[PDB]
Parts: sequence; C-alpha cells; structure tokens
Amino acid sequence: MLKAGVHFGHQTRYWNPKMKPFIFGARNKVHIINLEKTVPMFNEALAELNKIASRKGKILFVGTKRAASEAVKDAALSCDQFFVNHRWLGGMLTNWKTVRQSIKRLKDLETQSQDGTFDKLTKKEALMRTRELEKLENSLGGIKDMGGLPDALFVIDADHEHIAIKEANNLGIPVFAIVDTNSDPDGVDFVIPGNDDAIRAVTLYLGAVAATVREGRS
Amino acid sequence: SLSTEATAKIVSEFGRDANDTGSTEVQVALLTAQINHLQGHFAEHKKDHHSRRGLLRMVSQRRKLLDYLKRKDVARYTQLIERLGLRR
Amino acid sequence: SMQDPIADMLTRIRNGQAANKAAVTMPSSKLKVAIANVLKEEGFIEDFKVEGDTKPELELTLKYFQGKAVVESIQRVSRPGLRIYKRKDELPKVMAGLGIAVVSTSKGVMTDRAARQAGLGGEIICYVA
RNA sequence: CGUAAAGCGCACGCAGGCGGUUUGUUAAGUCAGAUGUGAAAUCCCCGGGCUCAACCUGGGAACUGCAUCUGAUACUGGCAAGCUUGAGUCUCGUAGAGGGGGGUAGAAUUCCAGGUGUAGCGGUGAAAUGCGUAGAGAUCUGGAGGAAUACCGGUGGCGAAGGCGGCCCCCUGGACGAAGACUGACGCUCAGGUGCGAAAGCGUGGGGAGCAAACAGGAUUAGAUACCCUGGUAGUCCACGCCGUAAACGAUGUCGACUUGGAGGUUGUGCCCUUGAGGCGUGGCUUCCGGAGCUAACGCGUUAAGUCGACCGCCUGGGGAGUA
Ligand SMILES: [Mg+2]
Ligand SMILES: [Mg+2]
Ligand SMILES: [Mg+2]
Ligand SMILES: [Mg+2]
Ligand SMILES: [Mg+2]
Ligand SMILES: [Mg+2]
Ligand SMILES: [Mg+2]
Ligand SMILES: [Mg+2]
Ligand SMILES: [Mg+2]
Ligand SMILES: [Mg+2]
Ligand SMILES: [Mg+2]
Ligand SMILES: [Mg+2]
Ligand SMILES: [Mg+2]
Ligand SMILES: [Mg+2]
Ligand SMILES: [Mg+2]
Ligand SMILES: [Mg+2]
Ligand SMILES: [Mg+2]
Ligand SMILES: [Mg+2]
Ligand SMILES: [Mg+2]
Ligand SMILES: [Mg+2]
Ligand SMILES: [Mg+2]
Ligand SMILES: [Mg+2]
Repeated sequence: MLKAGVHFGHQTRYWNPKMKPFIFGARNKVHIINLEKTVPMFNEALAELNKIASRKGKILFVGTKRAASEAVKDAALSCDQFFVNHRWLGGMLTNWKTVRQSIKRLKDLETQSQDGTFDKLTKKEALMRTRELEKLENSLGGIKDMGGLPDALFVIDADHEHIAIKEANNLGIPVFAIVDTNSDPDGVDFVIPGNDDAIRAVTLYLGAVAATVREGRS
Repeated sequence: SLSTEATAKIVSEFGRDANDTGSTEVQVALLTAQINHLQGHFAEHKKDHHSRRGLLRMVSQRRKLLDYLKRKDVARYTQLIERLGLRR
Repeated sequence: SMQDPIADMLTRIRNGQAANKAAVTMPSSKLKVAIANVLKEEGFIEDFKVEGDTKPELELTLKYFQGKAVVESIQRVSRPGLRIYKRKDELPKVMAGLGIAVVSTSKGVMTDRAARQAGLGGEIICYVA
C-alpha cells in the first residue's frame, strides 16, 4: 500500500519524456512519481502475477545493480521462483538452447564437488576448475532448475536491464518492470512507476511480489 | 530615425488627432518626410549602400500603401498625393 | 503566409495523431466546422467544440483505437494552386469505399457517399482513411 | 534537387500565381436536369446471316465535347459592408566590428642622421647567394613615412549576401523588448527587370613601410622553368569608374503553420524578494547532443533533410562541354 519512500525520482535533466504522464511534479529539481497513479497499476500487477502464479507459471526476477543484487536472491528463498542477481548474459532467453549446455556443465561441476571426486593432488584438478563453479553460479545460479523459458518477467530497472526487456519482447513473454522517471516505457507490458535504486523501495517490491506468487501458487 | 517633435507634427497634421498614428495618410506622410530628409544624406554619402537599402524599403513601403489607398478610396488618395506633392 | 487554412486543419490532425495528442486546437471558421462535423459523424474524431466569439478557436477531441491513430491517412486533395472538381459519376472512393472523401456540394459539405446518394458533385476537399 | 545530374552569390520588386476571418448580394468558375448538336463506318454490348471463323449485318451503348434553357449556392471569383489574429505606424528603452565621412593614439617593421663599439651577421637539413673593416650585426638617441589595430577576443556580436575588430566625433540603416493606442488584409512569392556583390584583374590620378606573382641569383635534383634561401616589380593602400566571378558552402531558395526533449552562449523583460557572485517565469538570436519520423546510406532532427500549404529556380547517363 501507499507509504513513505518510492516517490523520489531522478534529476529532471535525465527524465524521459515518455514518462510525462506518470510524473506528479518537479520537487527540488528532482521529479517525484505520482503514487496515486502507481497504486492502481501496482496493485493490478500483483493481481495478474497471482493469476499467472495460480497456473503454476514460472516468474524470473532480474536485478543487476549492487543495491539490489542480494535483495533479489532473498526473494528467491522466500518463494521458489527464479532470479538473476548479476550481469544479464546477452541472450539468456533468445538462445536458451545454447545456454542449456552451460547449465549442464554446472550440474556436472556441482556433482564432482559433492562426492569428493575433485579431491586430487594436482592443483588443476582441485583449484583451476572448481573456480568455474563460482563463476558459473554467480551468473546462472538461479536459472539452474528453470528447465525452460519463463512465463513472466519481473525487472527492477527498465533501462539498466533493457537487454532483458528486449529478449522478453522478442519471445512474447509478459514483462513486469519498475520503470523509473528516466527509464524507457513501451517495452514492458506492465508499468510500475517508482524508484529503481532506493534500498527501501526495491525491498518493498520483491517482498510484495514474493508474497503474491506464494498465495497464487497455494 | 526621425525626431519625435517632427513625427508628432505630421501625425496631427495628417491624422484625425494626435493619437491616430496608424492611418494610411500618417504612415505615408511619415515615410515621405524621411525619404525627403535622407536625400541630403545620400547626396554626400553616395557609397552608403547599407543605409540606402533601408531607404529603398521606405520607398517600396510607401508605394504599397499608396496603391492600397487608391483602391480603397480614390478621392482621398488624390488629395494625399497633392498635399505631399509626389507621384511625379 | 497561411494561404490554405484547410491543409493547416488537416496537417494539425495528422501531426496531432502522430504525436498521440489528446486534442488539437486552431483558429475556427465556418468551413472548418463543416469539415469537422463530417469527421465527427464518420467517427474519425470523438467530438469538436468552438470557444470564443471575436477570435473563435476550434477544438477537436482526437480518438485512438487499440492505442493507434484512428485517422490512418489524411491528405488534402483540392488546393489553391490546383483545385479539383468532380461530377456525380466521377466522385472518388477511398480504399474501395472503406475511407471517405469530404466533398463540398451545393447542399453543403458531406461525404462522397452522401453526395453520390444525393446525386450532386462539387469540390473534393480531402481523403480520410 | 545536403553528398549521386540538379537551389540563381544575395536582395528589392512590375506582370503572373496564390491569399486570414464575418454578413449580404451576384451566380462567372463549379454542380444537377432538360433540349439541340456531336455523320456513317470503326471500338464496345446483346443478337442475326455466310457449314465455323475471318467477314457481313440489326438494335443499343459510346462519341468523356460544345451551345442554349431551367435550377442549386457549399466552395472559388466579382461587388458592398465589416472584423482583428497576418502585415504595418506611434510612444519608452536595450545591445551590437551594421554602413558612410573625418580626426586621433599606442606597439612595431623599414629607411635616414648621429653616439658607443668590433668581426662577423644573416640563412638552412647542410650550404651558398647576400650584407660587413668604406665599420655590418648588436645597442642608444632623433626624425620621416606607410600599412594593420596585440591583450580584450569568445562554435561571441551585427549585416540580405559579400562581409564588418584600436579610440573619439558627425550623418545614418536594421533588429529586439515592455505594456498601451492606432490603420483594418494594406499579404506571400516572383519570369523579365533593377540594385548589391570576396579576392584577383582593368582605367585615370595619388601613395608605397611590410608582404609578394613575374623576374634574378644561390641551393636541392638524373633534370627542378618547383618546393627551400637571398633579393625583388606589378599588386596589396587611397579617390573615382569598370569587371560581376568563388568550395560566393549550411554544397540545404523564400514565406507561413504544425510536431517528444536535454545542456550552453548571447541580449531584453516580468515576478518573489534579506537571508544574492538567490528563486521561479516570459521574448529575440545562436552553439552542441539527441526522440519519433525521414533518408540509398552517411546523417538531418522545433534553426528538419519530419508533417503540410503558396510561389519561383533548376536536373534528365559519362565524355565531347559550360566548349563551338
Ligand atoms: Mg521604422
Ligand atoms: Mg562531386
Ligand atoms: Mg552535385
Ligand atoms: Mg522577395
Ligand atoms: Mg478566402
Ligand atoms: Mg454558372
Ligand atoms: Mg458515329
Ligand atoms: Mg452463328
Ligand atoms: Mg453493328
Ligand atoms: Mg464571396
Ligand atoms: Mg529577374
Ligand atoms: Mg581588389
Ligand atoms: Mg589599380
Ligand atoms: Mg596605380
Ligand atoms: Mg621568395
Ligand atoms: Mg557560379
Ligand atoms: Mg561554410
Ligand atoms: Mg550552389
Ligand atoms: Mg544559397
Ligand atoms: Mg541531432
Ligand atoms: Mg563560354
Ligand atoms: Mg569558368
């Protein structure tokens, strides 16, 4: 529900004209979002997300900035949905078949560490390849068990994650994004204006979303 | 361009009153006075081409206004040219 | 100088439609209202109004369907430099009748279909699709 | 028609084309109907006859036109009366290398006279020509003359374009702003025409410091009618007249309307005002980056090469040739 925070925006220099309807005014040289408009769109968004959740659909969270990199991971633990916390590899969805073998490599790499078959005297067998675990999971950690394309997309930044938006549009997956004053709309099927970098604003979004999917999933 | 006292004198002489400045007769009279005054300026400054271009605009503007007045009312136009002694 | 106000009326609608503006305003005239009325009946423009008496301004409430411009294409036909007159049988039809052409007949400004039914020709103002 | 062929170098303007808004009137253009005419054949449509076809033939349609008559009045035009938003005049201010004429100042180059002073100076990649023991160069003092205005100075300003930089005076053009008043379509464009139009060049009469085509010499080079060096005339400067051409370029004609934004420069202006080398508005001009759109692409992008309207100019493969 409507509460403090979030209303703050970025400097009027970097505002995007396409978002003129959703700006309530220019306060202290920084645009502030119209919360009275955000709530009807935000509340309806969870209604649709709940509806997709009721169909056992798969939601994928896209957060790359360090201000929310850990936040999205926490949501992935509260609910059983998937997420991206680091750089979005170019083409994670357009050529998911190409990325499938990368996931398989992680599984094989993950398996070796579990039973200790990687415990060999040679440093190459013990150190060089095990580091591929850290590299691979930091990028594909949340997508290991997706097993296919996602049925919906949740994006915390509509401009910093414009690569992710493009793939969803190409594949037709519905896109839900928190589009900021400077961000680019028209690439997302669902518009949720508000802050995209404030810690107290981002946590509310995924925390709010993480609940509805659980209710919809039942 | 033209002194305020000289400008005010022409408006009263040709216009309905001291406040009627837009009349076609006041406009023509004002232009005619300036063109006549500038005759001495270009008599000595023959090479002042840049200022001459401004003079030609007054000549062209006056002709445009004169033709409009003739179309609107020929009798009043005839008196105006007679008083100013132009169109020779 | 503005020598054909009608194209200004049509140009403003086309530019307004491209810019997704809710409405467009311009100086009002009896001819413009007649064209605006015809568009209103055909459903191309939601509504029109005239404000002011000494310098009336015509206001057209543009409409969009499924987020896209309703007026797909509007273009002036008769122009001051070249005016077009058509007889009853020569009345054109836009997009095989899907569109409408505003024709000014002796009975007033009306669509080509109305003029054809009334059996009257006249100036062809524009094609609207 | 920015770069492929194609926007006159830029303006002012007659003829011509086109023209804001309201009422009345006219019914020329326009539109509806009718009448006359638009030969036959041919084409075309439905039929008929040669065994079919070609061919022949009946009727119709067509002959998109012209003229009259009778009506319609939306639009254009004529006519009358209007109107103020286009255009223009007036009042008060502001900025500016806008133009013309005259005067004057400082730095400096060169030259001339003199003092001090002695063997080099100058120049180049190196060198020489050249200048100098007749005392150069260097340095100080005085005088003469010409040309250009350091710093300010800035994708800053002004002008139609070309273009315009010290300072002062006289004459003078335009732009822009503030409210107010006034005229009431007087407008836009423009073939022919006329005017302006860098530099070089030409005519006559002056001036001539510097620079410098031509020219001369010394180098470089296989040669060097060049690049480099030392000299140097026209010219560059002034008055008047002529020439009328430039990559005269934004390689983008003029005028008007419309269409997301961001950051600067420059020049007016309104408002809040004690919490000023402040805060929010409104005009003119101007630089840069970019959205939609447009474009062959590059790119352009509210100063369009976007969306439209009026008018003019111009292009039609390369060469021959902007030549005969
Ligand atoms: Mg004046
Ligand atoms: Mg070329
Ligand atoms: Mg070319
Ligand atoms: Mg002109
Ligand atoms: Mg008219
Ligand atoms: Mg008639
Ligand atoms: Mg016949
Ligand atoms: Mg037969
Ligand atoms: Mg026959
Ligand atoms: Mg009339
Ligand atoms: Mg001419
Ligand atoms: Mg010269
Ligand atoms: Mg000479
Ligand atoms: Mg001489
Ligand atoms: Mg030389
Ligand atoms: Mg030429
Ligand atoms: Mg240039
Ligand atoms: Mg050219
Ligand atoms: Mg040009
Ligand atoms: Mg740009
Ligand atoms: Mg020749
Ligand atoms: Mg030539």
